[PDB]
Amino acid sequence: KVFGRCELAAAMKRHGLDNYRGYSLGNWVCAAKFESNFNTQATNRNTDGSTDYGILQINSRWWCNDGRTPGSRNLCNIPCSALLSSDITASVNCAKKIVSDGNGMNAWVAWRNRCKGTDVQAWIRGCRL
Repeated sequence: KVFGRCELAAAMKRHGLDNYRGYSLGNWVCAAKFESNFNTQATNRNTDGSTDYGILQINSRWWCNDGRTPGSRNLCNIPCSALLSSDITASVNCAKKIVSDGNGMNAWVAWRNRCKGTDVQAWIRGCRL
């Protein structure tokens, strides 16, 4: 599924991401935009044998199990395929653990490259949240 910007914004706020660990909703929508362009089916194979899954591109090496990643750990205790559903619940709860893993949102490279230090409030424009 492909979310509309405000539609995803609402869904994320509904799952408690607004200001989670001090990160405004704008940060999460912006991260989603550049990590997967709001596409829940998004997947990116990495040259290290791992794969990034879903709207927030969660990595298979440490967070989810896709059964084909060497020395993988399943810290979020879920199959990676669950991160490709139309409902973001699974991705959000896993993301909540990642953001608290000691690097803030720096865990998402696209956030770091395109959202960090920017006026992320714009990503929430027009939204009746």
